[PDB]
Amino acid sequence: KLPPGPSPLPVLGNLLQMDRKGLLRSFLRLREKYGDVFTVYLGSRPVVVLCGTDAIREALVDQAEAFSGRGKIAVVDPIFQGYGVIFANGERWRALRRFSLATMRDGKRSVEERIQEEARCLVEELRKSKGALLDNTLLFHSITSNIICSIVFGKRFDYKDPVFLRLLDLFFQSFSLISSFSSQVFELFSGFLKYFPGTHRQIYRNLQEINTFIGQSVEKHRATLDPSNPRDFIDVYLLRMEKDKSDPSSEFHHQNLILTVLSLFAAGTETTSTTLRYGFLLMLKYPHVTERVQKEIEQVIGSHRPPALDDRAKMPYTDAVIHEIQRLGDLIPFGVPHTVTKDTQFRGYVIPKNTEVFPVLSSALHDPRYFETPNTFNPGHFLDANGALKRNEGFMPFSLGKRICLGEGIARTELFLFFTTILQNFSIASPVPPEDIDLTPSGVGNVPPSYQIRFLARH
Ligand code: HEM
Ligand SMILES: OC[C@H]1O[C@H](O[C@H]2[C@H](O)[C@@H](O)[C@H](OCCCCCC3CCCCC3)O[C@@H]2CO)[C@H](O)[C@@H](O)[C@@H]1O
Ligand SMILES: COC(=O)[C@H](c1ccccc1Cl)N1CCc2sccc2C1
Repeated sequence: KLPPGPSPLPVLGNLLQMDRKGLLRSFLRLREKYGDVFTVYLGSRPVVVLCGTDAIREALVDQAEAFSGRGKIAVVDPIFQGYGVIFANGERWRALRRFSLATMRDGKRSVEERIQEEARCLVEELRKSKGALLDNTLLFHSITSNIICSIVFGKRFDYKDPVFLRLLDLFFQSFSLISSFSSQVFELFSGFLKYFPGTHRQIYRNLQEINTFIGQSVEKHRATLDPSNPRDFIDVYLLRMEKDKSDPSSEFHHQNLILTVLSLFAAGTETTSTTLRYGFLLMLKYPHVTERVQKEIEQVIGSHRPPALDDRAKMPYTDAVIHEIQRLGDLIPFGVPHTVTKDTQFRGYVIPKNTEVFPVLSSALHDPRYFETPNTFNPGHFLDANGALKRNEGFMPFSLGKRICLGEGIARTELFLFFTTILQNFSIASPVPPEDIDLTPSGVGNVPPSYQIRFLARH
C-alpha cells in the first residue's frame, strides 16, 4: 500500500540502511535497489522518495495539487511553525503566494533596473581590489541580498557597511549550519535532540535575531508609511493588514509578515549566491568557455553599454552556460520537502494524506536520457545543431508544479545580468591551474569548496 520500503526498526527507522555520506547519497543508494519511487523511514515518520524526471513530473505536474503540500524542516520549524510563504499549507500558503507573486511584480524602478544598478555597484567595487586575490563569497552574498533588501526594505546597503555585514554574517552562518551533517541527523531524531545542546540552538538564535531587525524595520516603516504612495513589499503588506482589520479569519497579520520577509531572504539569497560562486569556480576551470562568453558579449552588447535582460535572447551560448552552471550546481539536490494534500493515488500505491515526499532534484539533473554527459560541464546539453538554446525536460532546478520556485524570473535575471556584467568588465585568473581545480563539495543545500579569484580589469 506504500512504495517498496526497506524493513524498518521501530523508533530508529531505516537508519541501518542509510549511507553515512549524507541523506542524498542515502536516497541514491536505495534507488538502485528499490526503483524510481520508494519509501524510507526517517525515524518514526515515513517519506516517499521520487527519483528520475518522469516520477517527479508524474507527481508534481500531473498530480500537481496532490503533491502541493509543504513539509517541515526540523531545524527551522521552531522558527517558522508553518507561517510564511515557504512553509505554509492550505489557504495560508495560497493567499500568501498569490500576494507575494503579484507584489514582486512591480524604488519605483523595475526589478531589472535594480539588478542592473546593483551590478554597477559590484563592478565599481571590484575595480577597487585593483587585481588582488579575493574570495568572492562576501561580495556574492552581498549583491543577492541587496535585491531582496530593495524589494522588501526599499533600500540597499554598502558592502563595507559594518552592521549590514554582521546580520549577513550570522544569516549565512545559519544556512551552513542548516546544510550541516548535524542538521541532517537532527532531522531524523529532532524529538529527542531538542532538549540537548546542538546546532539547532545556534540556528534558532541566529534567526530570531534576524527577525528582531525585520520587526524593527516593520515598525519604522509603519511610522513613516504613506498609503497613497507605497515603497516596498512591507509598505504594501501593511496596507493589506489595515484592509483586513475587520477579519480575524484573514492570514495577513504580523506573524506572517515577519516570517514571510524572513522567507524571501531565506530563498532569495543563498542559492542565487552559491550559483554565481559555483559558476565562476567553473569558469576558472574552463577558460575556453569563458573566452566564448566574452566573445559573445563583445558581439552583442559590446564593451560600452551595460547588459540588459533583452540581450539574453540574442546570446544563446551564455544562456546555455548558465543553464549548465545551474544543472551541475545542483544546489538543492533532494529539494525542499513536499507533502500530499489528500490520500493520493500514485503508480498504484496509496500515499496517505500528509505523507512527506522528497522530489530528488539531483536525479533529474543527472538523468542520462536528457543529458549526454551528466557528470561533465557541457553547455552543449542546452544547444541545438544551429547553436541556439534548447530546453530540456530534465532541467528542473527550480522544481516543478504548484510549488515551483516563486522567484525563478528574478533568479535567472540575476544570474544573467551578474555574469555578463562582471565578465564584460573583468577577465578572471587564480593561483590554482585549471587542470588542478576540484569541484566536488553538506546536505539539504550543496556548498562547493571556497576558492580564491582575481578579477582583472579590461580596458
Ligand atoms: C537561482 C537561484 C534559485 C534556485 C536554484 C531556487 C530553487 C528553488 C527550489 C528548488 C525551490 C523548491 C520548490 C519546491 O519544490 O517546493 C524553491 C522555492 C522557493 N523559491 Fe527559489 N530558487 C532560487 C532563487 C529564488 C529567488 C531569487 C526567490 C525570490 C526572491 C525565490 C523564492 C522562492 C520561494 C518563495 C519558494 C517557496 C515556494 C513555495 O513553497 O510556495 N527563489 N526555489
Ligand atoms: O545609528 C543610527 C543610524 O543608522 C541607521 O541605519 C540602520 C538601518 O536603517 C537599519 O536598516 C539597520 O538594519 C540593517 C541591516 C541590513 C540587514 C538585512 C539582511 C542582510 C542579509 C540577510 C538578513 C538581513 O541598522 C542600521 C542602524 O545602525 C539609520 O537610518 C541612520 O540614519 C543612523 O544615523
Ligand atoms: C525554499 O527553501 C529555501 O529557500 C531554503 C532551503 C531549504 C532546504 C534546502 C535548501 C534550501 Cl536553499 N531555506 C530554508 C530555511 C532557511 S533559514 C536561512 C536560509 C534558509 C534556506
